[PDB]
Amino acid sequence: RSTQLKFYDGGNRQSISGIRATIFGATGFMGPYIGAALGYIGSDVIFPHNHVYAYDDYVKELKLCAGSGQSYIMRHFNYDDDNMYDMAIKNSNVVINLVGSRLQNKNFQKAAYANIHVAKKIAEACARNPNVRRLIHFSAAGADTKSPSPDLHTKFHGEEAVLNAFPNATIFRPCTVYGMQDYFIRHWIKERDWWYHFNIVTDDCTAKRQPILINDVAQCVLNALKLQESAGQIYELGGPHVYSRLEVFEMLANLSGRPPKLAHIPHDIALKITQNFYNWEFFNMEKVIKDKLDLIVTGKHKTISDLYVQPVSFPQGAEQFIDDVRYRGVETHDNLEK
Amino acid sequence: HNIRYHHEIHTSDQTYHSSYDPVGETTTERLVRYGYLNKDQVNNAEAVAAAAKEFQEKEKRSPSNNIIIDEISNSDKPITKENRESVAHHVRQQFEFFREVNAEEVWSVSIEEKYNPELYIYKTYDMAADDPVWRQVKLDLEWTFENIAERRESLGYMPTFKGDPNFWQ
Amino acid sequence: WHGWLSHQYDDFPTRTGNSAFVKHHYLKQHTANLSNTPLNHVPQGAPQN
Amino acid sequence: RADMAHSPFHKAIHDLEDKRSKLFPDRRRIPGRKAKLLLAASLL
Amino acid sequence: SNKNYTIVKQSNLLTMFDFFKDFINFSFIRKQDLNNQTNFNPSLRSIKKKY
Amino acid sequence: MQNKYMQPIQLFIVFEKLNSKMWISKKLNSNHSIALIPSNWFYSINLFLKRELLFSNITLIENSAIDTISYNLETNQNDLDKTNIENYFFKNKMLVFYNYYNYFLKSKLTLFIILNNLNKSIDSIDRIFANANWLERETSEMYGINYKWKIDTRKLLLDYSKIENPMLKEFQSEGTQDAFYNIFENQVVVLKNETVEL
Amino acid sequence: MNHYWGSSNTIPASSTQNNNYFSGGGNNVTIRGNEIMERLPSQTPSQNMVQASMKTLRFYRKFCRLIPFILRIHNIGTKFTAQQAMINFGNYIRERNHYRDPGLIDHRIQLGYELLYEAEMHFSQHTILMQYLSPYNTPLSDRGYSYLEKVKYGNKSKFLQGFYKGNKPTEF
Amino acid sequence: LFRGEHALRRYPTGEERCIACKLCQSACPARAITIETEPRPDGSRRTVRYDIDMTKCIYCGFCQEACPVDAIVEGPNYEQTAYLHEDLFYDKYKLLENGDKWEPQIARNIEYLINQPL
Amino acid sequence: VKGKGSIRKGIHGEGFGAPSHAHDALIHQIKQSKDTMDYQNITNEVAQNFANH
Amino acid sequence: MNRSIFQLWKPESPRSNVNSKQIKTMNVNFGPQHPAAHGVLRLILQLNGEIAERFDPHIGLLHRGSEKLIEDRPYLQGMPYFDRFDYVSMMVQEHAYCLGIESLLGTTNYSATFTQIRTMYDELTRILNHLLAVACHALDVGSMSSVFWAFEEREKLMEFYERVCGARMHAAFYRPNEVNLNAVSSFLMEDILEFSRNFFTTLNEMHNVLTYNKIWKQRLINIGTYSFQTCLDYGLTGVMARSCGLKRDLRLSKTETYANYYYLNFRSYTGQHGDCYDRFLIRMNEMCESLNIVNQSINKISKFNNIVSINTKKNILNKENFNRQTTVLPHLVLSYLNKNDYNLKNTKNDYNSMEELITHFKYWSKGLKVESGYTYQSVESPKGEFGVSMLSDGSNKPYKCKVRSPALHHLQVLPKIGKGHFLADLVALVGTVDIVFGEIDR
Amino acid sequence: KMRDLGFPMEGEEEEYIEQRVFMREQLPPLESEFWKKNYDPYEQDLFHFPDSFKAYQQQYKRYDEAKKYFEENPNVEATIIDREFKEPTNKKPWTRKY
Ligand SMILES: NC(=O)C1=CN([C@@H]2O[C@H](COP(=O)(O)OP(=O)(O)OC[C@H]3O[C@@H](n4cnc5c(N)ncnc54)[C@H](OP(=O)(O)O)[C@@H]3O)[C@@H](O)[C@H]2O)C=CC1
Ligand code: SF4
Ligand code: SF4
Ligand SMILES: [Zn+2]
Repeated sequence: RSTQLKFYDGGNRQSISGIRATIFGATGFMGPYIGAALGYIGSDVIFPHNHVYAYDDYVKELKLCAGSGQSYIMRHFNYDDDNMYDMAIKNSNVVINLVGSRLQNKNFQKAAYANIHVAKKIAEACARNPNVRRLIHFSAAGADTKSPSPDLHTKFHGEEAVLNAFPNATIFRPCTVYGMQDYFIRHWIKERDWWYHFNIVTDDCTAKRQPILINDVAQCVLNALKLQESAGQIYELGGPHVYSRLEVFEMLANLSGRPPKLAHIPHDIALKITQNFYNWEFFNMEKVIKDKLDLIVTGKHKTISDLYVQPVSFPQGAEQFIDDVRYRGVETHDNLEK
Repeated sequence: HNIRYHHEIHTSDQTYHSSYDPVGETTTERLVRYGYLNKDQVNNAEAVAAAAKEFQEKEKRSPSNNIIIDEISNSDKPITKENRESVAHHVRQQFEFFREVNAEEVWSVSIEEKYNPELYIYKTYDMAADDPVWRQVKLDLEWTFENIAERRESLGYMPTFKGDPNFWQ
Repeated sequence: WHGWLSHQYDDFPTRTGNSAFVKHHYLKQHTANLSNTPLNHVPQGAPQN
Repeated sequence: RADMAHSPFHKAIHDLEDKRSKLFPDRRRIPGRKAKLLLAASLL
Repeated sequence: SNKNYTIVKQSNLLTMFDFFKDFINFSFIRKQDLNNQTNFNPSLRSIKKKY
Repeated sequence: MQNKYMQPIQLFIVFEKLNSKMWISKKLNSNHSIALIPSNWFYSINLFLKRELLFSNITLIENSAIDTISYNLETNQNDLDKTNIENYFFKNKMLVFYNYYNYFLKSKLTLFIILNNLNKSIDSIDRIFANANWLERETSEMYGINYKWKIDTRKLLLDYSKIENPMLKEFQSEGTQDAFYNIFENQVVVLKNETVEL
Repeated sequence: MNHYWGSSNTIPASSTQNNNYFSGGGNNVTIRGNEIMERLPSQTPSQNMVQASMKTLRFYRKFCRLIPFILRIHNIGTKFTAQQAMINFGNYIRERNHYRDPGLIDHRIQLGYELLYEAEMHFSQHTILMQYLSPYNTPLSDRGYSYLEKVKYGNKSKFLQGFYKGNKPTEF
Repeated sequence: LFRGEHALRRYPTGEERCIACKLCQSACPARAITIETEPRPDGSRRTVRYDIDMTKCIYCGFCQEACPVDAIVEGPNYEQTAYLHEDLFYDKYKLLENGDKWEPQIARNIEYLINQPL
Repeated sequence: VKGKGSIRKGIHGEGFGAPSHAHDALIHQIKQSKDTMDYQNITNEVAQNFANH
Repeated sequence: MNRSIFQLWKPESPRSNVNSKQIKTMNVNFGPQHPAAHGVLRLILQLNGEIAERFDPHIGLLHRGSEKLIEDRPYLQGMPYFDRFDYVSMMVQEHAYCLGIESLLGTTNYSATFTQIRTMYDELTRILNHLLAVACHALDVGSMSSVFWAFEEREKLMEFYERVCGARMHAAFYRPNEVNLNAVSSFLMEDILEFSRNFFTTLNEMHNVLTYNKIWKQRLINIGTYSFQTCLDYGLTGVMARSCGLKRDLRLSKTETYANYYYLNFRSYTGQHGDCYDRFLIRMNEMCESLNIVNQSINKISKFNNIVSINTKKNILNKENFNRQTTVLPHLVLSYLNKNDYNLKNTKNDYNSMEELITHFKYWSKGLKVESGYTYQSVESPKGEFGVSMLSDGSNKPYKCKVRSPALHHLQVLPKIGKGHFLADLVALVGTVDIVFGEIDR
Repeated sequence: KMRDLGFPMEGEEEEYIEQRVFMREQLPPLESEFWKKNYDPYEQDLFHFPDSFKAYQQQYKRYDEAKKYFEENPNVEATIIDREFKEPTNKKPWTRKY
């Protein structure tokens, strides 16, 4: 098979890059950014989806990643019929899979369906089509076959399945991604705004994180597409430095001026309550389980430096997303004018 | 079957141009600037006379005439700095033109209107009832409607255009 | 019926008899707006094709 | 003249007294009548 | 008495700077006579040909 | 013709140091007179117009400019004489025209000024006519005219954070930038444009 | 001074006082004024290059004094510091150094003042006005950057770098 | 005379009326019409491409006035609201089926308009 | 000068204050330049106002 | 009644704290998404107790570069752009453009003049514009219902547009030397007379809720008052110029008239106070006079007298002739005088004549050729004097085309008459100036 | 002063106050103002003042130096700044930890 992919990245929205791409799982956080990174140089992007509310902004704004005649949104995707997979990537020479178990989900069967079944179907469809050159599959940095989190276990199994079906696929394992609409800074702000007095912590906050900005993952994807030696490789993507959760709390407090307050609830009570009650975005088992696990670059695979990307530091890159929630204390008279 | 005069022969495309010399320019300056004299031979009667005759024969005007060309008015009385009576003549002509141009408008200017104005005054529920002309207009409209109605009722029918697919063989 | 209902003319279609409208061999039947359905108009080079 | 009396351009020239009476008011407003009436009635 | 504070320097300003040549900054409010706006009678001047 | 007409000749009577070049045409109204005015006398001429009797009752109707650096006759090239006003459109970098109406004399007056300096500098008359503020602002932004002694020099119709003179002949009607929304920044940006051509 | 930059166009310190008692004051240089600008008169004509250069220097000084206020109100302080923005705009001015027509320079100074006023009153968008403060050959500080083309085309000349990367799309 | 949705017509035999004269393309004030022509193997000159950007069109009718064989017309239909921007990129298939669907009403209207001078 | 108190009129100048009084530069700028400010000139008074604020 | 002049105005003195601004002014965006700002007006407004002190009107939010586009097309392709200048009164813009083109060609449109269509439709669009202006001004002031009526009565005029060109707003009807004679029928004029008769009643209906209303008078009287000197300084024309007292009507001017206006008989109205009330009354009276002008034109294309029997003086009405249906024959004058041109136009078209087919091809492929020259032509549009100044180099495209719009001058003078007024007064003033931003920005 | 100017002096006339305070246009400047030689803001000449006071005065040395420089350099080549990518001089945004 041929992994060569020649394209022109020196164009703009109305140019022709030479890339025809299909992106799965673009109704989340990565989707719009990856789609914009591809379609802003003149590519054709297809977004298969089956989203519960079609009027949600998670679907409509996918039309903005490219111009008219370049972006297409395929609705009512089955995710179970082989014919639909073949139809999705029929004229695509690049395929990106962003499908993964959602944070609200706590069911092991649904986690396997998202992380293993759909990825396997995508890889098998890619193998059948002889015009697919590069496939990029998104995984997690802390993915492990013995992880207490079903998401990480199923993501490791999905890595195995994808590499088995399409041995020329590229695996990305981001550490943890922050941005305007993320589950790291936005969740921190919203939890502090709801629990006006504190942020709830269910551990000693000694777990390690390596945050990376969303704008750098898109550049990593573009660089991987430009590099032909990354075809069958696994890359772990993280920021320059490793912080503990307590350090991240303190850094977010200092950048905005909000005094920190971490109310502690024992781990077993939180586990039992999230197990036996309904789960949504701001209350689920996944947060409780992951808060005790390290999601960092382990060094077993290649890193972001092998994609020739220099990530921005967490204090420098996270400052602009908390400008509106800055503490309003004692300020000068000139600060009244905005 | 007559096609020879489908296109207009006379059209309103005429343009008229007037060019004048500076009013403050004297005779000597005009003679020097036009290449009929030089600065050295100034203040000499023979040089001035020769330049004047050369100007009058090469040019169609006297050296004291600043009208290079006048197609707009074909004027024969130049306005010159030396001749002060020409300024008075121009002032008289311009005031006469003011009076005459304002005495020819049929609607814009009317001294009788200035001294005997006619006003429209709102006094009733009907705007038309405050002016006889609008009442006459309404009565004329009703008259036209009644004539149309009686004329059409007299005939008893109404011819109409009906579609025909035989037109599209 | 569109032209009749919009008062463009006073003629209306008839099933049988003398018609005021042409009936050619290549005529297609009127269809409603097919947007937001699987049968919309697709340009020949669009990614949906 | 179409904007002055007895103009030949006007058409409705014959006897239209009944129509003119019907289409237009037949009484003139006189100042103070409503004011005096309403004030006296209100006081009483 | 409170309003009198502004009037203190107005005479010197009006006597030292020309109002129509020096571009003096100022603020003002327009007032309308309510009674004169109630008994006003609507009318217009109709213009016609020279006759 | 069929109406009372008189040239505005007193203007050049008072300004004795100026040449007089006037035109009347049947393509214009019968009361419309066009004159040529030098640039270094424009402010004084407008000062005279605003206050002199039988000129004081005047209003400024229009102002604009002509880029004559690319003016070429396309037909009837052999029907041009030395008296045609278009004969003054050659070799001249810029032209500026003002149009006024006089109520006393019931006349239209157009004045033409030839700008032959590369910086395109001319005195403003918005301190004499209150019309000239917005008109001159639009002319200056459209054609790059540099107006001196102007009340307000800010842009009137063009977009923020941009410097361009779109009404010059060198400018293509599609511009050089396009406005798009940027997902990576959650706000609108401007980019070099690629456009369709018929 | 009946002007937007006049010394009396400052925002009062309190509702009853322009400054503390016994004195007056106000900031009109590093922040915007109290009243809005209603007219911007023409620059006085400059007869030689010295006056034009002085006008350019004074405009640059005003811009440098207004940088921190613009960075704060537009939330663009993480992309670059105040000094970096000053240096980038100075690079712009340096690229405009070859000018030698004083009238053109007066026109440019008028336009610069207009754009600065637009920036300081939220007339323009930050992603639009940042085009004058952005670095010429350096990445922005608020995001990561790619150095792929630096590694592959290490010692190659500019011509070779522009030859390997085309100047037109290759599908058509 | 109402100016609605554009359509391409046929002769009563089923032949295309349009002969690819490109007068309608140059008549368009919005530059919304793009035409490309090749000789059809039987020899007649016909368009291999005839498309109209309906998002560029100003619905002015200059193109139907310019057509000398009454090939391109503006029909009576106005209910052409679309959900995608690409549904308003009209190609030859769309205009031809619009003509084949709206032919009776267009024929009646054009018949009356033709008879008006007569 | 009529209606001007003790202000005197000299040769080439009307005078703006009483004799032996200090001439004000800001008022000179106001009189000479009605609304024209080429640049925001930072005088001692402007710097003092900034420091006071 | 004592003096309150010191309470009215507050000057400024150098370094005087009590004479300076002792408050932070309210700098507000009267931005585009405001009900009273129309579409694209971004007015930076300085308010101090809801008193307008400083104005900064930002325009260009609807600037589409139309003049450059017109310079980039042949003559006929730019004409619809004028439809988008002042999109409340459409055919006046086309009339001005066609007048400019005709002046550059040195000819006149005899077919349009002998059919009276241009004068008639100019008056119809005048009624349209004044209806919209009055209704929107009343809506701004606070009268909510009146807007529903003028819009219904301007739907009939939109139908009248649709019956001659097939469009409701952007007609593109007027042509430099061509008139679609077949588009005009006798059945159309009778419906126009019916509309006029009912428009009298609808205008009276709007009359009796506004004219004598105490609230309306207290909102409009002595608001935005100016004299002829300002009316000259700021280039005010049209209804505003007739309100300032000046007698200026282009239709009634001897040297500046156009399209049958000089040989009709109608009245024009001038105010004596120069305020909003005068403008409102003038607009209503102008609508009535437009009705009168339309009636006069229809009478001029009508056949009243008939043939009577020699004995008994009894009329002999035709039975099968078209003249039996109605008395209006919109081609009687044209066929009477220009019989030769009427015959040629009705017999030869581009389907049976070689010369006509060549003319059609050249006209629709390259356009007509206009001899080089400069022209300026102005028209009394419902919003004031609307002009075109255009220079041609002899090709099929205009070298320069500049549009003189009165709405720009009215918006320019608005700050002069709006300072010192309240915010409600400012909204009413924006209503009184009949400004459209398609004409202002173009 | 107001009565001399022409301001209203009665309650009824105040309704037209604007017509006497705002609607009158300012007189245009004389052309001698445009024909001036220098347009610098006025300041006191500190020739006789001490040296400490002289520091707060217009710097004529800069004017002389600029005149000399522009006399020596009447025509120069336009400066072009290379847009070729390079590593940032300030690496703190990508190297800082806190
Ligand atoms: N963002 C982060 O912090 C990190 C993310 N990742 C992984 O990267 C991938 C992309 O990230 P992100 O966008 O943030 O994640 P999201 O959870 O926000 O998005 C998940 C996507 O998968 C789809 N999906 C979920 N479950 C199913 C299912 N059963 N069948 C079909 N589609 C399904 C969702 O669509 P819908 O629910 O509408 O059907 C959505 O499009 C995910 O796999 C995530 O786990 C890895 C490391 C860090
Ligand atoms: S105008 Fe008519 S004949 Fe010509 S190319 Fe177009 S559709 Fe074809
Ligand atoms: S109606 Fe007018 S704008 Fe539309 S395609 Fe036809 S010519 Fe072009
Ligand atoms: Zn397992």
